[PDB]
Amino acid sequence: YKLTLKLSHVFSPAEQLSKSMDAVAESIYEKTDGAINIQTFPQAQLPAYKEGVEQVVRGAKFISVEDPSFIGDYVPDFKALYAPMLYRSFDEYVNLTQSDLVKKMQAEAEKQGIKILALDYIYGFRNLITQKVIKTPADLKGMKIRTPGSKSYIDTLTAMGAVATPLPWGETLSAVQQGVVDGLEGSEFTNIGTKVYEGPTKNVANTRHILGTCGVYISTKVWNDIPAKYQKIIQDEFTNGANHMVNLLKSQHGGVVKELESYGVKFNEVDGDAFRAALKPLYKEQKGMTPGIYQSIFKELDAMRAENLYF
Ligand SMILES: O=P(O)(OC[C@@H](O)CO)OC[C@@H](O)CO
Repeated sequence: YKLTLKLSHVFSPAEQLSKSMDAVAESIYEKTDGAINIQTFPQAQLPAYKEGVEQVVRGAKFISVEDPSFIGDYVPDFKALYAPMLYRSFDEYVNLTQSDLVKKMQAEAEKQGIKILALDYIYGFRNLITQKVIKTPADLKGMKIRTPGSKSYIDTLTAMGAVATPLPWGETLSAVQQGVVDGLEGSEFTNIGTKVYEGPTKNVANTRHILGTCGVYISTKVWNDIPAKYQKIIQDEFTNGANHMVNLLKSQHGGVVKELESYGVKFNEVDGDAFRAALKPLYKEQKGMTPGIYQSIFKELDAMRAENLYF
């Protein structure tokens, strides 16, 4: 048995997302004795964002690695999973992805032709990156902030008080340099990995408005033709790779902040409650969502927090 798969994502070689995909692909190749050959293609040189997910839906020999908002048009519950200001830590989100609730969402994705291998390639809390000290939604008035091109991001930055400007990453950094947008948003790992800090935007507001994470998607039609012994290896290696990425970035974050600070980046806290109030209206069911999905998510998060507090 032989299968070759093209894996596409938008990240740069210096970023851990890219390094993790390479490591997992190599591990799977080795552990399957060459039977499963996943080749990686960084920096959106192949179809990416929704175009990558489209290849998956259309049954290509393809793995798309994108945040869950990019499967939300096909499986609307994933819009709720990627809602803003839900998660307080990487661990909360990992825990939620292991819940029966999220397993049910994965089953919904399979019915739409999308096999989800992971949801928790976490690349960090996304923060505002601008030339200003932003503390409240009022501070964002008139500021054009680049976001990725999905409704989740557009709605989030709009509700936060900005002029959301949805653009692929490739159209972003020069746009920031030229003032076509006033800033952007992303994790400290994105900031350092793509050298956002070498540009004019060296103020980071710790809004943590979205927990940036990639899922890993493959067509059910392709998946179902893979012998079970190789399915298990592919699945185990993607799960292990996510765990490693999450633990690594958790470890690195303090150092990354210090290194960014050494390059002149200045971090500030925000009025969290003010941003939470601005965003609360976004927790509304959209067509195709499971009735009560937000309430179900909140119930899980509340329970894990309650148990943590107790112990
Ligand atoms: O802000 P984006 O377009 O986030 C997209 C990511 O969520 C994948 O779907 O890119 C993040 C960077 O780290 C890419 O180099």
